[PDB]
Amino acid sequence: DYALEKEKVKKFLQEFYQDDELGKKQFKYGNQLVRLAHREQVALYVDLDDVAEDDPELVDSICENARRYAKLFADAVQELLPQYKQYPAELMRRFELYFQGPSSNKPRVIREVRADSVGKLVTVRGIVTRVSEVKPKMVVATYTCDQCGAETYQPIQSPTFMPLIMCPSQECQTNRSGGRLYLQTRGSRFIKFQEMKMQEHSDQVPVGNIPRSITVLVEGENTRIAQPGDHVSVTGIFLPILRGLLSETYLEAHRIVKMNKSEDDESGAGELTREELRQIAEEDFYEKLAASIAPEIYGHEDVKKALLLLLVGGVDQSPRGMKIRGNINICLMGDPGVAKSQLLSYIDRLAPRSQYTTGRGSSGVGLTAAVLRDSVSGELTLEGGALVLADQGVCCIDEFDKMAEADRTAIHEVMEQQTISIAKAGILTTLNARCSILAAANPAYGRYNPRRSLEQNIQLPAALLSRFDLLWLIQDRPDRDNDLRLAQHITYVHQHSRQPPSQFEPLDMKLMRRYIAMCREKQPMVPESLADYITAAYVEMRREAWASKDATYTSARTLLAILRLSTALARLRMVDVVEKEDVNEAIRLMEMSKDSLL
Amino acid sequence: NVAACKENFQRFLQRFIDPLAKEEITEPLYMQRLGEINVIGEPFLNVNCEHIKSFDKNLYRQLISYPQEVIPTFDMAVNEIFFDRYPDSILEHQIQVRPFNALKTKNMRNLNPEDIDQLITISGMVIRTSQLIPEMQEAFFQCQVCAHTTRVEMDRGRIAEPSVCGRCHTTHSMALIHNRSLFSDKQMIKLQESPEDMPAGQTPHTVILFAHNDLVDKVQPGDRVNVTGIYRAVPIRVNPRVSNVKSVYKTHIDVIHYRKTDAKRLHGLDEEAEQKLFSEKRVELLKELSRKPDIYERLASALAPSIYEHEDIKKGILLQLFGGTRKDFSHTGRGKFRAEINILLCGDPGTSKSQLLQYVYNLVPRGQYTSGKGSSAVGLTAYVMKDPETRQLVLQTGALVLSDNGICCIDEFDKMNESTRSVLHEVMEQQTLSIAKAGIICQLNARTSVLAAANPIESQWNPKKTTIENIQLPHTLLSRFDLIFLLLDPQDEAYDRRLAHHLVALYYQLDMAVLKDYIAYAHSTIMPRLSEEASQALIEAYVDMRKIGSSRGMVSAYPRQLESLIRLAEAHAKVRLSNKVEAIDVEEAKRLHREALK
Ligand SMILES: [Zn+2]
Ligand SMILES: [Zn+2]
Repeated sequence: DYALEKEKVKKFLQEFYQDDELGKKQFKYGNQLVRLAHREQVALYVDLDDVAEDDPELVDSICENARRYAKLFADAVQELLPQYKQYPAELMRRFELYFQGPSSNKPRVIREVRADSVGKLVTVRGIVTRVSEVKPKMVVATYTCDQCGAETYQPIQSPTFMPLIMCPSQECQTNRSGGRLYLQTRGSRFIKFQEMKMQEHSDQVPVGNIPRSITVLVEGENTRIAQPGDHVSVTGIFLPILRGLLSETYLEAHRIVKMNKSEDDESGAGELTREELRQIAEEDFYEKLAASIAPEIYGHEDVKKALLLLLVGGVDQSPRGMKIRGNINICLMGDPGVAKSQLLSYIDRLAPRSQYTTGRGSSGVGLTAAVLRDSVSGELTLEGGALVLADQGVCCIDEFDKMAEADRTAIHEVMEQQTISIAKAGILTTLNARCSILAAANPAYGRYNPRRSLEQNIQLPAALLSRFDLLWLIQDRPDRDNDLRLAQHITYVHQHSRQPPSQFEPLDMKLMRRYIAMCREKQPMVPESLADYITAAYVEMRREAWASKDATYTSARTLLAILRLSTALARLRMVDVVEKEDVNEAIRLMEMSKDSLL
Repeated sequence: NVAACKENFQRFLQRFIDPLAKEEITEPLYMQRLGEINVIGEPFLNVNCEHIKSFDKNLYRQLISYPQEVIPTFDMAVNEIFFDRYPDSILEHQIQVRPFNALKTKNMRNLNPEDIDQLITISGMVIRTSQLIPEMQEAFFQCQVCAHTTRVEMDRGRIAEPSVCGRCHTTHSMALIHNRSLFSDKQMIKLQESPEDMPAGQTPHTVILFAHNDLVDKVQPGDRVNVTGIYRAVPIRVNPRVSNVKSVYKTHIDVIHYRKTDAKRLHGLDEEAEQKLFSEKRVELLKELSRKPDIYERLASALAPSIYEHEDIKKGILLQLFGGTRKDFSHTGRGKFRAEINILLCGDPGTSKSQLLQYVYNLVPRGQYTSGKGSSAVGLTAYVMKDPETRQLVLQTGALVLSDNGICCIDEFDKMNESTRSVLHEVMEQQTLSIAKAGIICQLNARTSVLAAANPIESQWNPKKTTIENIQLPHTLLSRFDLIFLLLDPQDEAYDRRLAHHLVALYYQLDMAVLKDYIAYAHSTIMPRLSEEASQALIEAYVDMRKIGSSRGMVSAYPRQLESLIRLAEAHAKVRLSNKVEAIDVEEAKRLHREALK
C-alpha cells in the first residue's frame, strides 16, 4: 500500500543531511522546499542515490514502478509546501518533480531497452536528432459558463481530449435547462513541451545493422537543453502510447545530461586554479602546449606551433562597418605517410565544437547547407551542413585534393565572409557559419617532385590558395639519421604504448581544453608604433615573390595574416597589447612554412 | 477596468512632453499628431507604448498584459479628445491606436507559454505572403417560411443561430445567407529570424503572423520589419470530423504594427510619395551641396571608406546608383529602353573586387548576392515547381527577378559554364524575360542592373596576350556591359606601401543621411534632357571609338556603346541636379569609358 509510503518519503525529505555543502550538516531538500514555496524555483531533482543511502528498499520499488511514486512525491511536496511558507489540486501546482537516476543502474543502449522494462526507470545514451521547438501543452483546461457566471476545470492526460458542453453544475441546469460554456486560454494552464528523437551511436551497432530510434517527450524544465546532432544521456520512464494489442512506445524524459566530452558536460566547469596559473605564468607556456599536442607523433615541432594558433584564433575587427574575420585557416600539403590524418584526428577531439569530413565522401551541398523535401508534407526545409554544425569551432577536411571541383568552390564563401547565402526554391537566407577550416592534401600525384616548380605540383587556383593563411608544406625526406630517430620513436611506442619520456610531460586533454577556453577571451590591441615594422616586412614579401621563380601568389590578403597571426600569440602570453616580439614569431612561421623546399 | 483606463489614458494623450526631437517645446505631442490626422487622411495614431511607461506604470502593466481588453478603450479615449476638430473635418471610419516599441523585446526562440495573449515584439525578414482570406463578422439569416431576415452579430468569437422566426415560429427554418453578410480581410505572413541574434550553429526558424483589415497588404517578401502584436495559441483537431482536439496547441501572432526603419540601406522606391515629405531645410542643403565645383568627387570618395584609392571604380559605382533617364518610347513602337548601368570588374587576384560587391550588396535595398558554381540557369531567372498541395506546375522567380530594383551582384563570373551564362543575355539588355514551358507561357520584366566580377583566364594577367584574350568572354556578352574596369595592379612598391599603411590603421580604432537623402531627391525630381551642343559631341565620340577599337584588338565598339554614353552622360547630370545635359557631361563620361580599359 501507498498511504504509509507518503510518510516514509516525507521523513526522508525533512531529515536528510549532507556534508559536501562546504559547511556543516545542512538540509539538501530543506532549503529546496523553502525556495519552491517562495516561487523562486520550478524543478526539484530528487536524487535517488540519497534515498539509497538510508533506505535501499524504497529505491527497489521506485525503479520498479516509478509512475505511482512520481505522484506520491508530488503529493508529499504539495502538502509540505504550505507548512513551510482553486478547486482542483493541480491547477495550483506551479512546480514539478524529476528523478535523477540512481547510481547503481547502468546506462543501457537504445537497442537494449526491451518490453521487460515498460514502466520502469531506465537510462539511455544516444545522439539527438530532429529536436522540435517549444510549444504550449495544456494541463488544466478552464471553461466558463457565461450564463450562470461560473468557472469549471478539467485535467488532461492523453495526447488528445474531448472538450465539454455541459456546464454540469446542477444549479444552472436545474433553473433553466439550457446553457453553453466557452473554453478559455486565460484561466487554463499550459506547460512547455518539445519532442525529440534519439538514435544509436553508429559505433555501437552490429557490423552492418541499421540503427534504431526512440522518441523523447521533453517537457517542463528540461526543454532547450539539447541541440540536434549531439551526444546526450537521458533518464526517464519508458511507456506505451495511448489509443490491437501491439503498442508504440516513447521515453518520457526526467533528466537530460550532455556527454559531449565523453564523460559529462564540463565546459561550464572550466575553472583554472592558482596551481595552474603557476604553469600559465611560466616563461614558455606557449611552448609547453605546442609539445603537448598529439605527443604520439615524433618531430613536427613547428606544425604543432601553428595548430595551436588555429585553436586560439586571432581577433576580429569592425571599423566603419567593414568586417574582418578573426579565424585562421591552415593546409598541410605534404608527402604520403607523414601523419597528417593523425594530426587532424587529434585536433578534432581537442575542440569543443568540431566536425570531421572527407573530401571524397562529401558533396558540396552537404558541407554548406541543403534544401530537402518532406514526402509527408511536400514542404521544403533547410538542413545545415558540416560548416554550419561547426559554427564556433573547427572543421577538418582531409583528402582535400580529391574533392570534386564543383564541390570545392562552395567553400570560398565560408572562408572570407563566413556566411552561407542560400537562394534555392524554398528558402532565401544567410546562415552564420563562423568556422575555421583545417585541411590536408597530397601535392601533385602523391609525391612532390623537384622538376616542376610550385603551383604545378600543388594545383590550387590562386583564388583558393590565398584563402589559407598558412599552406604548410611537409616532405618525407629520407635522411638516414632522421629515419633512425623516427623508428626508435615508433618502436618505443609499440613496446610501451606511450611516448618516450619527453622534457615536459604533456598536459591532459581535459586540462588543455580549459587552458585554451580561458585564453580565448582577451582581445588584445595593436600599438601604433609597430605599423612601421609590420609594413616593411610585408613590403619585403611583395619583393621576393615578385623577384623569384617558384614563389606562390601573394596579395594584400597576406598582411592580414601577419596581423591576425600575431594577435594569437599575444593572446597566449596573456598580454593585452601586441608586442614586437610576437610579430617576429609570426614572420618566422610564414617563413618556416616553405623552407622544406630548400 | 474599462472606465478607469480611458480616464488615465486621455491624460497621457493631453499632457505629455518629451526630451526628444521629431521631424528634424511644442508640448501637445500626441495632440499635434492628432491634429495632423485631421488635416489629412490616414486615421491611425502611432503611439509609442514606452512614453506611456514614463507618464504611468499601471496602464503600461495593463496594455502589455490584457491588450485585447484595453486597445478598444485606447480607441474610444482618442475619439473624444478629437473634439477640437470634430466640426472642422468629418472623416468616416474611426480613429485608431497602435502601440509599438522602438527596440525589439524577444527572439523567436524565447517565446514561452507565460506570454500567451499579451503584447510582444519580435523582428525578422518576411519570406512569403498569401492572398486575401475573408472572415465573417455579422451573420445574416433568413427563414424559409416567414422569409424574415435577422442579422445576428459575432460577439465572443462564434456565431449563434436564433432558431425561432420572429413571425412564423417553425423552430428551425433560418438558413444562413452568405453573400448578404459582412466580411473582413486576413492575410498570412511568415517571418524568419535574422542571422544576428541566434544561437551557436543553428538554422533559422519561422513564425506565422496574421494581418487584419487594414494592415492587410502593407509588407512585401524581402523586407526587414519589427512586427508588434499579440501572441495567441489556438487548438487543432485530429479529425476534421470529431471534436477530439489535440493537447499540443499551435501558435501565431495577431500583428498590430509594422516598422520598416532600414537606415543601414538607402531609400526603397515605396518612398516616392515620401520624398515630398522632406524638410525644406534639407532641400536647401542638397541644392547648395550640389553647387560646389567637385561634388562628384566628394560624394564618390565617400563610398566604402575602407577601400584604398581605386578612384575610378567608385566613380562608376556611383553613377550606377543614379542611372540614365526613364524615357517613354511607347509611341515609336521601339519598345522600352534600358536605363540602368551594368558594370564588369576584371583583374588579377587580391585586388579587392569581392569586397566592393560585398559592400554594395549591403548598401542598396532590394539586392542579391550570387556566386559562380552555386547558381544554375533557372535559379537566376525563373523556375517551375510542382506545387505540393494542388499537384500543379506553378512559376516562381529566380534571383535576377527578385532584385528588380537594385543590384544583382554576381561574383565568380568566369566560373559559370557557358549554358548558365547565356541566360543573362535577355534580362540584362532588354529588361524582360520570356518564358514558354509546360503550361506557362508568359513574359516577366524587371529593372535590375548586374555588377559582375571575374578573373582573367589563367587567373594571372600575363601581358603577352591581347586584352580580348585575358578576359576570354565573347563579344555578344561584353557589349551588354558598358564599363569594363580592368584592375591592372602589379607590385608597385609605392602602392603596396600606402595600402599596407592604410590597412594597419584599421586596427587601432561625409555623413550618410546626406547621401541617403541626396539620392532619393536626385531620383525623385530630376530628368536630364539632352541638348544640341551635347548631342553634337556625341556623334564624333562614336566615330572615333570605331577607328580606335578596330585596330588594337582590345574590345570592339558596336552602336550599343553609343547608347551607353547617353546612359552615362545623363547619369552624370543627375549628380549635380543639372536637369539638362551639356558638353562637359559628355567629356566626363567619355574619359570614364576610355580610361577604364587601360
Ligand atoms: Zn452555467
Ligand atoms: Zn420563419
